Amino acid sequence: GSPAWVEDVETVWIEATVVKLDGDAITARTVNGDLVEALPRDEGVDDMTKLSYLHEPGVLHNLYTRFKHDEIYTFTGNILIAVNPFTRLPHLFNTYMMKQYQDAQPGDLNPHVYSVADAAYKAMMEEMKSQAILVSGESGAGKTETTKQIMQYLAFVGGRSVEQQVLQSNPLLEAFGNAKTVRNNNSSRFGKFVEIQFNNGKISGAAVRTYLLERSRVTQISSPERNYHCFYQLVAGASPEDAERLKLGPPDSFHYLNQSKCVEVGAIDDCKEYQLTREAMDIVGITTEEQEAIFRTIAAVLHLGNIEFDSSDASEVSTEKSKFHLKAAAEMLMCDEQMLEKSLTTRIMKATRTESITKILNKSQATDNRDSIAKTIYAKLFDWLVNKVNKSIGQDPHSTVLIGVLDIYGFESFEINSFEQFCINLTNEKLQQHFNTHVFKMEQAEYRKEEINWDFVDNIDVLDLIEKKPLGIIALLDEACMLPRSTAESFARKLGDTFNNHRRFSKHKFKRTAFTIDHYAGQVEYRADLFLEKNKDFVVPEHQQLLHASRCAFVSGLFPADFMSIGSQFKLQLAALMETLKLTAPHYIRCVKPNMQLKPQIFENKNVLQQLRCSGVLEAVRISCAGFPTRRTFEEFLDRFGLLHEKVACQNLLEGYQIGKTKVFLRAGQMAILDTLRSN
Amino acid sequence: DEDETTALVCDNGSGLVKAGFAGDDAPRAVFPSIVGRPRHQGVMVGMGQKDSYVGDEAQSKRGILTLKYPIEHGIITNWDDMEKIWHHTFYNELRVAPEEHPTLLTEAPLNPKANREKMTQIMFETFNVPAMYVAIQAVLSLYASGRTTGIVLDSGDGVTHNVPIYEGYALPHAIMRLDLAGRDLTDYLMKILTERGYSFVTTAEREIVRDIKEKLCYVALDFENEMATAASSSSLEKSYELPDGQVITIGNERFRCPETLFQPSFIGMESAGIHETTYNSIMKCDIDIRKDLYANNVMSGGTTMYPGIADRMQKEITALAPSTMKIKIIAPPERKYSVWIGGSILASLSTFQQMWITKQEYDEAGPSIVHRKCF
Amino acid sequence: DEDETTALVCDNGSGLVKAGFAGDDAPRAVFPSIVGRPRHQGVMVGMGQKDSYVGDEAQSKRGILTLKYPIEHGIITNWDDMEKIWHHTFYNELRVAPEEHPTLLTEAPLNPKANREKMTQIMFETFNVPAMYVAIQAVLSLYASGRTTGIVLDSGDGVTHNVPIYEGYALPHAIMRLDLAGRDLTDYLMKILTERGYSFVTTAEREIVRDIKEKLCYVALDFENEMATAASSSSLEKSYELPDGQVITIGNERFRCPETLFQPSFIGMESAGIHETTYNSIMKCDIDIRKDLYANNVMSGGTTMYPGIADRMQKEITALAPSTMKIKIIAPPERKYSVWIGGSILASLSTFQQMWITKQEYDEAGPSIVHRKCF
Amino acid sequence: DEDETTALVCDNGSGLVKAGFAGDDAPRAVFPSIVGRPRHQGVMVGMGQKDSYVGDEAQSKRGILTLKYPIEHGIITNWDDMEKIWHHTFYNELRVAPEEHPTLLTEAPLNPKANREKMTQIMFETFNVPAMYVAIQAVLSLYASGRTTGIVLDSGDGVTHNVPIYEGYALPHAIMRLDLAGRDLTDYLMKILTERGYSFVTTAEREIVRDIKEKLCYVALDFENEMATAASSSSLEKSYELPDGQVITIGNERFRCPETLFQPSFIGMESAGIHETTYNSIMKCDIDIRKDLYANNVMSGGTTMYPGIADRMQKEITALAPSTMKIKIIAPPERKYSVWIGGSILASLSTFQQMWITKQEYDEAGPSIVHRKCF
Ligand SMILES: Nc1ncnc2c1ncn2[C@@H]1O[C@H](COP(=O)(O)OP(=O)(O)O)[C@@H](O)[C@H]1O
Ligand SMILES: Nc1ncnc2c1ncn2[C@@H]1O[C@H](COP(=O)(O)OP(=O)(O)O)[C@@H](O)[C@H]1O
Ligand SMILES: Nc1ncnc2c1ncn2[C@@H]1O[C@H](COP(=O)(O)OP(=O)(O)O)[C@@H](O)[C@H]1O
Ligand SMILES: [Mg+2]
Ligand SMILES: [Mg+2]
Ligand SMILES: [Mg+2]
Repeated sequence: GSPAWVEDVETVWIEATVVKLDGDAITARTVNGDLVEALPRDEGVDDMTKLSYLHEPGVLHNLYTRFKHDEIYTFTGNILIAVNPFTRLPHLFNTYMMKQYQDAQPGDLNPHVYSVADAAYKAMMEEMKSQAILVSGESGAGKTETTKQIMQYLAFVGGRSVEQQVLQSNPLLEAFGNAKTVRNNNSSRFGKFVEIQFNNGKISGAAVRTYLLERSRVTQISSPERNYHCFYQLVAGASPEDAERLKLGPPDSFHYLNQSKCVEVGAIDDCKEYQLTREAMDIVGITTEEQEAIFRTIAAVLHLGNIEFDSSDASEVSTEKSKFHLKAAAEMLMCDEQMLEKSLTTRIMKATRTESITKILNKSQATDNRDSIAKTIYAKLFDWLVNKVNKSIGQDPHSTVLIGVLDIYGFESFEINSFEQFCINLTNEKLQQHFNTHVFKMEQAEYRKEEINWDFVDNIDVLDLIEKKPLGIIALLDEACMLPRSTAESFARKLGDTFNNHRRFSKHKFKRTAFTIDHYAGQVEYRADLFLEKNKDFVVPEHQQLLHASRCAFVSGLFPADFMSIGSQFKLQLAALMETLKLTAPHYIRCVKPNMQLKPQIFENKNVLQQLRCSGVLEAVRISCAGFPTRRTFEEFLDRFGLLHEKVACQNLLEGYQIGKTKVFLRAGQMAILDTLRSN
Repeated sequence: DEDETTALVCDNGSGLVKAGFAGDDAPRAVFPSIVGRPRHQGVMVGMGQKDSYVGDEAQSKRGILTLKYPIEHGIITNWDDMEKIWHHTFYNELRVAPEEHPTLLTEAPLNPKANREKMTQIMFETFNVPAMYVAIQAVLSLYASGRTTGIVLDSGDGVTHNVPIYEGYALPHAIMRLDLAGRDLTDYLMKILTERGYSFVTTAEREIVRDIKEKLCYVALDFENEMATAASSSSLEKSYELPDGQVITIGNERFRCPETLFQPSFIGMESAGIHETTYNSIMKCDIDIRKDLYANNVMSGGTTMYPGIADRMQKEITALAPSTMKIKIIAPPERKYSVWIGGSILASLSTFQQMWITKQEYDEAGPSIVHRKCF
Repeated sequence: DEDETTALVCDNGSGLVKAGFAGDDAPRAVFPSIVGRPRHQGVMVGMGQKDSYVGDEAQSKRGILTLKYPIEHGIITNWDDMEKIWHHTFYNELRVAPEEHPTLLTEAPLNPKANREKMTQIMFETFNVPAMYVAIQAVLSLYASGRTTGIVLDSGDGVTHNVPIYEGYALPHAIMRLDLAGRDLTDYLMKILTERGYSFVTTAEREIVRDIKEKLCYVALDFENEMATAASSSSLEKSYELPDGQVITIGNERFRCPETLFQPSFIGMESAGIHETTYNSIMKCDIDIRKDLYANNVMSGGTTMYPGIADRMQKEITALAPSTMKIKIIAPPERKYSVWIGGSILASLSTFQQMWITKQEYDEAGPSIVHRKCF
Repeated sequence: DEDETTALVCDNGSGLVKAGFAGDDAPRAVFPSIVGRPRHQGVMVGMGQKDSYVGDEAQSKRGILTLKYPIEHGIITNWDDMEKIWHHTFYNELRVAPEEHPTLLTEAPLNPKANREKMTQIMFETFNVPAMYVAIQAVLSLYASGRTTGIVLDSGDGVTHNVPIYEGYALPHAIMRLDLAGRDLTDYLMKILTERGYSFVTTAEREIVRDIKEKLCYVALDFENEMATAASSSSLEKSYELPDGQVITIGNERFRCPETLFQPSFIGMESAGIHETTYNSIMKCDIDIRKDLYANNVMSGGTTMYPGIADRMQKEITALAPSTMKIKIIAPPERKYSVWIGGSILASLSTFQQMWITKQEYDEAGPSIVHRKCF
């Protein structure tokens, strides 16, 4: 009765063991001293799978203890978990430590992740070719250094510099990708993938499957994450004469880059970073003409962002006042000015069998057409860089065994959950669904292994209510996007008036327009700002012809090979990435971080709780406790029965325990009840 | 919601519902009280088309909506309507969770008891307000104008009442109540414009007629030489534009439409008219306190904004009342927002704190306690 | 068939039948709806000579075929013809097994109920379509042009209708329907070219006359100085080539053939003409919502493609309607394919999923359920 | 002319103009009021072909004439038409020099003043009548039926009015006026027969549709089991012959065409319907005199001749009005000639002799004196 935990403000579960008080009026002392009048029982450890209580109190206590014991304590759980110590790892990433990880199977696998990497490499050597390891971790969790140490452990294991080329390639990738998000002034780029093809253990091929780019960052932006690092670097002016050759103005001049007043950033030296990016492109092998064409392409994108559109029936045509940005965009793209203007204001692709009609589109349609041309161009630019990246990487000679690695942006919060953030939440939801499916498969394998007849879907219900139905929320968003004069508040009224009941989701408070949805990482109310303006997209054929046949040779090579809903293509791409991830053997790894002080011997229980909630570590603990959490052998159960008061004698002294083959698959609450009976 | 647990003050008053927090000097929410229903078949999908339109969205779409005025002559007709309009005023305008602040509602005098019993019941049992109170629309006009004590001659779109208040006490033996209100001037104007040749029958036109009454009407000094002289020349005839683009000319009916407030035989009611109502209200008080009321009789309510009401009322009292007697009519120019401004003070700026109906007393007493407390 | 179970959208519309899958932006099958019969004796063996010619093969052999237009004035005359044309459009153009996709058909307003009852019956009982729905050719023009709300002034070869649509609701008390359509302009042109000296009597010439009407016709701004001035000089006279190699000159009949759409006394019908039809259609709506329709009245249908229709219609409204009133005519240039483009959206891009007629309901209800559902 | 200087009584009433001498019990001249124009080119010489056809010659030649109804909804549209029809009724039917007898004309209530001012002006200044008087179509129905005092519920082809008359006095504060009249039943029938498949667009068909409405229409007792039961079997379906020799079958539209007089939402007006108009007209009178009107409410006017009007009206009042209340509807069977029969008495059989407008007073006063005298 006295030994328990205690919920408080700072110590969210303080293991306070003072006085056996009443059932809800729990008045006792604590670690902080005397308290007032319900948290669970309380009993650094490498694994809490044999703990008397499987709760967030014991988990947070073991976390703060291993933080105090300076141990990256990885529970087994079919998934490990480490912490970014913000310090040096002596004799942990060492080669003798790598030799011990290659040697010691059972012992060193507890806190060490290179031992888990060696176990995964042995499993790949155990003819489980398609295999990958999930890396849970946020911005600043050290997952890049963890992947580097894992690649070093694999090179010690697999034998066969791809790591140095990968180090040189991340600067080109992140500059084109990263911005200054609310969680990181140097944020991530996008979802990135890596695949090491092994030639019968000789890991020789390099492959990447980086998908799901942030296409919405082209024009719509409302926070300090507006400027892409490549966009800021071109705004930094990496050449002064080429600035006049490109007519590049100030960073405040680009209206598409004039989003939320984050022009100067105290995080990057983008001129020196642009020089380093040019050096990295030369290291990848980009031509100087290719670099000049890439800079000219970004400059033309900026001038097209500066290309204003205007409004007889003036609501179907445009004008030109600051036509300098239009003419410079025509020049930098090397195409005819009148032809690009007609491809803007005309949209004339309506043909029946031999007739042709020119649907002169409206100004609100015209701005969307400009945005669509830009989002096509930048995506083609990222794709060509990905093509050159895979070219300079080099794959294996038709190998058949490869090991994967994935790093995608996870669940996150902000002041407002945008449709970009909503898509990121849907991505993390599908990822958590796959991770929970893997955990449930491991749980069923552990139940069938001990022959336990042990007799979630609401996540599938959330995925259905969001996207998957023919009347889904993504589907209704796409539906209201098409029919015109759809007000945003009117979209919200149907949004809360269809699937009103029967969810972990409902309408907002006495406010304008928001939709509250309780995802697996908690309840977030996405504020219904212009998602109906964000998800609009279009792909017309004549723009593809103008992109293919223009006089710029690199631009012609960027679109040489020449349905309308960003949610639709995002659903298709995410389903494709999930199907590709479905073919491999799963592993999972959680990178915690002491983000409070960004230094050692520090702990942020709020941030750790948010990490365990976002990565589903608390959710995996809940799913594990949902089954048979306690599992002790017949000798272990005999020792526990002797401590309390041989399997038949323990069954007679006891009478959700289920004695399996040799272990007793029980509940952790039954273990805590047995501990309370042993104490009383 | 609010940055303070001050109470909430809203008059419903059957016309334009006025609402706002106590302690302010300006009402933060004003709309014409009206409930809209679509009357025609819909075919176009996806433009909301929700069958409960109310308020300022309602005057926007008012061509294809029926109109339902919910409160008539001071009586509330349909309780689903007021259940709707309370919810719309709370959750959409002042976005306030109603269980955080007490509320102050109002009435005319002499309204039927079941009405106040329903209104007291509904906010407590459907909205779970902490406290409630009902005031009198006769009273708070004086706290609006500062404590001058006299006849409160207030007439909104609901009713017209005549309450004398002296020195801190009211006189319930001699209050008055008539029904010539804003609506009856609209309906006299509907039969009056039909004399010229124009024609309005449907209820969507009603708010258009209300506009012309709000603009081009003024109370003539004499009612004979005006109606002879404007019949002799078109110097009074002006013009107005209906929302199609037409031009409608108005004859002598700029003044004959509120003329009947001093001659209510035209619309076939039998009564005195409001000036003789005021005079007969005063004559049923004592001979001791009379001469204050002649100098401190105060108008209120948006039907008394026609340009000429003051001089006409003064000349009519002066001919009617005994002679050597100074008569003086206050006419404060915020009068169309007078009552709510009165509710500005009395909720926040008093000892009005145990005088609220604590909801505990409602759970112990039932609705009828609002009879024995608030007046 | 199709790579997706999306529904199928085809207007029959008595002229050029338009057909294609939903979700596209371009109709994949277009032909002039016509049924051909050989009228002369055959002697040469083995060149098919099948007695059921239809569509684009039919305009190829159109010298020795009778012509049978199957659908007249919005009414369907012979059901073997539409049974033929449905089967030809399904199996030859879009090569689709019809029992895989639902279908969307259309009508003008005010067509006789037995017609829709036959059309609903036939696709279900002869083709075993999963689901069916009937739309209105007044409606989908707005989903074509984007939701501007107004008068849909659409006139194809079948009929002319005037439907006002406001804000998500339609107004069935004041729609209109006239019969001056494409065919009557052909038949006025047949009697008009006979004034010059040319002569056309047989029905194979009808599609030739249709071509000259499609090319050399334009709507004059004034109808007096044009018909005086072109009678004063040959500046308007152009030429055309009949398929023999002849050269036919055209006088002032470039404009007099669609002049009668604004003066339908010539062909002896008695009506208003389409501009006064539009104006009288608007005047039977309320005075509240009028001024939107003057700025959002939208043309449609291939008979409104004569170069000058917009300015003529605008000048006629502006002289007719009240003066200080902004009038604005949208004339989108895909209008000849407007209606099918409307059927592009409404089938695929909505919640239009329980609104289909499930064939189960047809087996439980009979045909007449298509009365009570789709409008 | 006449064998006595008795006055002349004629109602124009926008439908069938009724005319005859006072003191008779039978109207000597009846024709459908209509003005005809030839619309087609004449070639045959010498058959009159005069471009002003009117009345009973007009329904003879009604295939090649336009139709112009001169009086609409109680308002007179074109004064050349009424100048024509007065002259035709005087000089051809009753062959009377109009300057020998005074005349009695009529109106509905609430007609625009310029109309009565024009009508008073024209007979005096163009025909030089000795005297003139205007009556009310609400009044004379009681002198027709004998003095029972009550609601006069009269609806002709022009309008519908509801006037209470008590005991020798009328109640102008609570009369009513609706526009659902004979013409709107014709125009609902035009859109209704088009559902079966028939089609009528031109104005020569209008008098044919009027005939079928005059014959095969009856007001159903219930409006649900009738419209379900006649949809279940063809026991109600009858036949009629158009003047070509065709046979047209009528479905449930024998009763749905005057059903809308008790449900005027169908044609898109917004109002109460005539029974609730009667009830709301009664409720705006005093509680003292009510129970006479429930037993002495009198129908009139030729639109109330459908076989079933009496029982339907009675059941509707009895469900609507308070319960223990004897309700009794007179329905005298000369009602289609009621009003003129009223004009039979009041001109000749009274002290109505100084009450005439002596033309001397018109020469001294102008037209507007007909405002201040006759009502
Ligand atoms: N010119 C005008 N200015 C202001 N209000 C007017 C005018 N003409 C008429 N009114 C009437 O004033 C009324 C204002 O609302 P009111 O009824 O006074 O509120 P309350 O019922 O709270 O007194 C409206 O009903 C309107 O009919
Ligand atoms: N110059 C022209 N261009 C296009 N269409 C024309 C032209 N002249 C006449 N038309 C008429 O337009 C019609 C196009 O088909 P239409 O009847 O509009 O289809 P729907 O009946 O579906 O509206 C044809 O009947 C043709 O008679
Ligand atoms: N079966 C019927 N018998 C008589 N009159 C009918 C019948 N059906 C309809 N009516 C209508 O009765 C009207 C008779 O004229 P009415 O308008 O009553 O004259 P008034 O306008 O003087 O009252 C005609 O307009 C006609 O439309
Ligand atoms: Mg009010
Ligand atoms: Mg067609
Ligand atoms: Mg008549």
